[PDB]
Amino acid sequence: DSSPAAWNKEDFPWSGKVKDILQNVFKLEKFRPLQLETINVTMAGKEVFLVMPTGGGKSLCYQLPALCSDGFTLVICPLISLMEDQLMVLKQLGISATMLNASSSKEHVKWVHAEMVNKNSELKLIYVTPEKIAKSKMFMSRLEKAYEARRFTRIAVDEVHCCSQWGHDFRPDYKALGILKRQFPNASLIGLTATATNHVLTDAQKILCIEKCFTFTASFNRPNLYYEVRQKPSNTEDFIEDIVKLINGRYKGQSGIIYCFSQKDSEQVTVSLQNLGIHAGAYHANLEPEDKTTVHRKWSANEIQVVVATVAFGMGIDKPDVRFVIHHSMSKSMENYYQESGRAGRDDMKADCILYYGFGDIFRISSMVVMENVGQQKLYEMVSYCQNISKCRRVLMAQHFDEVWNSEACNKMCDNCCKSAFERKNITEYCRDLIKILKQAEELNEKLTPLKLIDSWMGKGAAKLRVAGVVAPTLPREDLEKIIAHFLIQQYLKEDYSFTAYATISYLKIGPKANLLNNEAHAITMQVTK
Amino acid sequence: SSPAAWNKEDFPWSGKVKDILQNVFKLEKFRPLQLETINVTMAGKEVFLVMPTGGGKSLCYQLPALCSDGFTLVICPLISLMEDQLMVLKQLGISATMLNASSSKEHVKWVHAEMVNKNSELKLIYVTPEKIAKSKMFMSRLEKAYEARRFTRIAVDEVHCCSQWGHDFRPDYKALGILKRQFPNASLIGLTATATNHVLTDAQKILCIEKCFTFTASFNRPNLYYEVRQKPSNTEDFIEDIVKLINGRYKGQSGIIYCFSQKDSEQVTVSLQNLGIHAGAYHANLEPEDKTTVHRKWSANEIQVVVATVAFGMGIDKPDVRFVIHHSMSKSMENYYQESGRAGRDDMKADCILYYGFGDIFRISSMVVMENVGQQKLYEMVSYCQNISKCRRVLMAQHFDEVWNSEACNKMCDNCCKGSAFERKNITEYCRDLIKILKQAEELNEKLTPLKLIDSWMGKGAAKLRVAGVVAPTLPREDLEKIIAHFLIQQYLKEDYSFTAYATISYLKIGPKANLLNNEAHAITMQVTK
DNA sequence: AGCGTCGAGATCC
DNA sequence: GGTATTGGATCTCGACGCTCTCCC
DNA sequence: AGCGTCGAGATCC
DNA sequence: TGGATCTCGACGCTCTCCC
Ligand SMILES: [Zn+2]
Ligand SMILES: [Zn+2]
Repeated sequence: DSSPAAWNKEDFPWSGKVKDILQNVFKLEKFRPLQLETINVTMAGKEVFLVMPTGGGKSLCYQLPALCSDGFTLVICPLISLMEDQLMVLKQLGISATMLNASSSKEHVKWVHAEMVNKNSELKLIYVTPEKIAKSKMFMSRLEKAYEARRFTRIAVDEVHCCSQWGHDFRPDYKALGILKRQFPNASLIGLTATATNHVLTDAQKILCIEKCFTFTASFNRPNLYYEVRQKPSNTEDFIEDIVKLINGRYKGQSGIIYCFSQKDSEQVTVSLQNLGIHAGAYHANLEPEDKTTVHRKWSANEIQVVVATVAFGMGIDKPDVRFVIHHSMSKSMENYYQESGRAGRDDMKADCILYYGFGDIFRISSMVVMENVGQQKLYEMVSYCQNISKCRRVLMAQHFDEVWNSEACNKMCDNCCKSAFERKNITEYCRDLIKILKQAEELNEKLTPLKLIDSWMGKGAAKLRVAGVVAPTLPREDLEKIIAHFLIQQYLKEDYSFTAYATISYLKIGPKANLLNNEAHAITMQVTK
Repeated sequence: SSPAAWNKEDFPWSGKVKDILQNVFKLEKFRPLQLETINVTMAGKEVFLVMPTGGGKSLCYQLPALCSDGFTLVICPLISLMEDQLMVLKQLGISATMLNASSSKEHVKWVHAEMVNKNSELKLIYVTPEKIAKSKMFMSRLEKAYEARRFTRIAVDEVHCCSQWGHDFRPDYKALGILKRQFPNASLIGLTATATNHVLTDAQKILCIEKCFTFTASFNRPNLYYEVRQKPSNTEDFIEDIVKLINGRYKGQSGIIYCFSQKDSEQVTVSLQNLGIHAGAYHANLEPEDKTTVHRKWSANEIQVVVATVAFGMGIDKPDVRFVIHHSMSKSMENYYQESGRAGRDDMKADCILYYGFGDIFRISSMVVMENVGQQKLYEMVSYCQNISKCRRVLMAQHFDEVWNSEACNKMCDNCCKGSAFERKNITEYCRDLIKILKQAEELNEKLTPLKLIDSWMGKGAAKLRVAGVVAPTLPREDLEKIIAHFLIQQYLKEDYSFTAYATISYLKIGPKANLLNNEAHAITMQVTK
């Protein structure tokens, strides 16, 4: 509401008590960013929404005031697994916490009810799913009794973004949760989310029936992470060898994740690494749940060095010693790449995030996201991040997050910052040639895939598609691909999707801004290295 | 920028429209806004039509299908609505088909073959939004048909399903934008019975349309007679009033009695049957065969009265429903309008009679405690009930935000039929007495139900709950209940919900505006007759 | 656990 | 010398059945 | 319609 | 004057994840 900075203090009456617990129960010397501000706000009896990247320590901001308080804290969690994660951490720490779920043993629930009402119960955190609030009259009655007895005074709503349709995940159950603030007004409410917008947070505030809400957003920045973008090799076996050279080289004996675009990609990459002596395991949704759990367990135990995964991997990733995250293919958006890379270096020590940029991955992902209304837009933002050879990776991420950034805050931690040595290349004539090829194709009633267009540029492919006088520059194929990608994201070329029986395919067509080429003073410049 | 401009028949298609209408559909005239929507659609321009159920929505997209060359794609969330449209269209002889989740595989090949076929007589294809989202084959066949200029019309039923804030929310609808992106030259019509400004803007966003005509039909149904009656305290007396209605003015006429709860429907059905009425109970807990049998007996007029919860309402096309009686008030104005509007679909005169009971307020209030706006729409319904002067159509118009003329009702509601003859009564001292009773209860640590409050007011009930000097006025119990209801919806008294093992119950407590009584000049007035 | 209902048992006139 | 209901209403208590509520 | 191996098919030696 | 491996072309099931 006003500012998080006002709360980054320890002159509050409980502030000493906050600190005993921080160092004593939780055994942490210092507070992670925005943890102290959120905890102080909660202890002041003030509803707070905390947006914080996964692995930044969200759970602490509601777990610590629970031992600072008197009775128990009610946490609403959408999935049973997240509740199990928190419960495991808490049992290890020694805090008494319990969980109620849809099909829990009948007598576990009777015990939970008795503990809720109990006058001197040691139970400190109760985790429930949203239907326990929505549909269980007994649990609501016990919550009301506990509240009247001043043993229930804190509410934590995990995945608050689930209130809004505009959030990635939406749970209908969530539209009940407002009853909490209505039934227990003296209980302070905290909403926790990794990803949220102003619209999503305002929606959640509407659903939760909250009048005034502090809104604290943590920085995207992870200072220990080194961000790099490399050329994706044309040869798949050459790419696998480069990966093995990295793993046996910099990352010998170090755990890591390789993110892959497709399930077949994950399986093939895992097979290739296994045949080259790397202990790697594939993870994707089509795997059996037992197989998934086995792979996760072996990786966490370090029996498996590398987990080759799609976006399916992401269940409770708490591994702190992930030294490298490699993207075999680019993610579909800046959000996804940020979340996937951020699984590295949770221990706050140095870790590397290495991304492989390939021309064809753009169109794999574009055909893929054709159903998402903004899928092409976020994909093209990812593409622009990949195309950049001058700007700092942290600066681009900050633009993406609408976050205030300092140019010199990257501080040697990305590949562009460690290399001016670049120059500008005029590529207008390449655009005119490509448009000529496209026009020849459309007169012959031919649709051109990016491969057909680039081949016609290079003089290969079907002869009829070739244009007289069009000679490609003497550049590596990747340079021609980068030029075409720039024309695409700059809208001189556009994607035209076609739906066929087994697949969705991308064609390239004349873009909106191509008419600008009618004027010869028109110029198009791309940065290259010199 | 307004439909009246489109209320013409000088367009080139206007001849084809009217011939086809009178010939294929055998209807001489159009209901309001049908030709206008048809003209805008026929002008190849996406239009959103908000029109009440039973007003003839399906025709506005079915008629231009036969005016055009190839076929129209209709998007329908539920299979049942699709069956309804298919039976009407088959009876007329128009070839329309439906593809659904579990359709025969050979039905799918026949549908695909018809889609590609060049001279197919198929005019309307009904599919669910997942058919678009997940079927690569259906999209390929749609693209082939579209390129052949045989697929040029899209109808999206229940566009309000795009928004979470809509009455019904479907996640599948967020794929539907692909249609406009893949088939921009295909005209889109969106159909909905219920929508707000928020919902239409959300749906327009989701469907990726940046330009939309918006035609909203009037709520008004001139043939319907709207009445509100006092719900008798005695259940057997209430059943007698109903039998007097049914055997009297509605002898041999079909009708619906809407009930709050499923056993209420059951009790009322038993009572009507034992008194010689052919009545049938309808609620969600019935077996599907029972539902269809009851619907069939009612449609054949073998069952005169259908005693139903809100479950009845599926595809109600019975045109000769002469009376709809509300045994209990609906939970909202929206619901009461939809439930009453099933009467007089034949456009002949019909009656909507509502029975208002003090205890129904709290029955419904406890039921909707989980709905974030449930109490608010219930209280709006209550205010409609409390009114004894204003025209019912005016109250509905306020709910619908529709411009209305007071005298357009034309003797067609109970309040309009009594004509001033009303006056204002100052009831402030009653509020002070009730607040004293409430203060004594909260100091004695006692919770008061509305019945307990009325008993203390009347000098009955527990002696300890009574306040010295508080004597209730010599009025019928209904009048004290109405005074308390006025205090409640005016928020001088408030509901306090308590959750117990078997039920959620309402207490009455001092409301937010009670501090206003501190001014001694403060007055609270309720309208009465002289 | 709690509301709403209804006799028994007091008190009075 | 002492005086106030083989009754007739009335509080005024305390036990004692339901509770389970729409819609997908 | 599309990418990639793999036959078919040449002319030349 | 026969058949070489090296260019095409063909059309197959396609190659897209999980929220
Ligand atoms: Zn940098
Ligand atoms: Zn009227």
